Amino acid sequence: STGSATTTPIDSLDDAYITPVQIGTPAQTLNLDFDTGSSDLWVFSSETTASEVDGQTIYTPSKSTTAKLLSGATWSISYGDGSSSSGDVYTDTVSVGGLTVTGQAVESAKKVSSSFTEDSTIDGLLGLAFSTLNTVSPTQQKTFFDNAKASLDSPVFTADLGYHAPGTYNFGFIDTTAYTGSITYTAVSTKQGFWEWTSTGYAVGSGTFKSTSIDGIADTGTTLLYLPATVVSAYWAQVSGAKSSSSVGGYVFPCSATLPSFTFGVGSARIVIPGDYIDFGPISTGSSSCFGGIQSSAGIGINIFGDVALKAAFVVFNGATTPTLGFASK
Repeated sequence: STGSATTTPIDSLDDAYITPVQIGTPAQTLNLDFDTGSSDLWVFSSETTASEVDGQTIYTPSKSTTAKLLSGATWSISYGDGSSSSGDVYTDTVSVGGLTVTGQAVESAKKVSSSFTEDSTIDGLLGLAFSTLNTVSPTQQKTFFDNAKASLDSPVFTADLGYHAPGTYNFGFIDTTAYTGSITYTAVSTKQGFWEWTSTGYAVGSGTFKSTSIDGIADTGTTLLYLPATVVSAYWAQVSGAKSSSSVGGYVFPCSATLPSFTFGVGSARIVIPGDYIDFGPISTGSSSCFGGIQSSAGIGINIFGDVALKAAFVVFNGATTPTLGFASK
């Protein structure tokens, strides 16, 4: 089997991407944030505290003939941005892009933090990291990908995120029309439960490439590119008037600037992030200070190749017995 679904930016900045997902019988379609940095499929639901729902579409298990309470199971998750959610668990039929899993754990939120409530466009998350990170207790549950894997034509999924445009998540096949050149594969460590890999270095603009190992994670659920302070300082030093602002919470730059590109290494291959991908616009409405898309990972404890980096590539998440990542230009 295979599946193929379009993923759409939630706003004009590409702050996140939503993908429609069918849950239950008859189908209830929710727009979920596919997150390769976490391993819970959770949804706004009929159980979510009413004051914490503001415009999201909810899952109502009582209206699904295939829903079953997973008796005794609870979940609770905290993300890198300080957001959180928790609740109870149903099993139900879940389909993505024509690919169906029966008996998927659907984590029903009883509580969500303010950042979730305030984002009316995201109806929940679909985690695509390794199932060792799943938070369901007392019986840990599998991700949608792990449950689908054995049925797929190939044990893979791909992320093809757009810049200010829709893109695609595919499951079970590699669309050879969706990228240019060849795919470079690189090793993955699953030790922390992430798609963790080592970049071979970087360049700023037309500058020379610096060969240096940068361990980090491929995380579709993180907007920006978080790298070591040395790398980030070297990038922003090439932008007149850029500075790190403790008041704003990262590097800012004059909105009048033209940003340089940023290149990262994948083995001997190179992925180029155009400068425009690194512009996250005014810090507040009407400001002439703009927020940067490359930020320091200092104090986060991991480097994160978030959407800024991933949307410059066609990315293969190879879930074979020995997992690997692949990157191609596009």
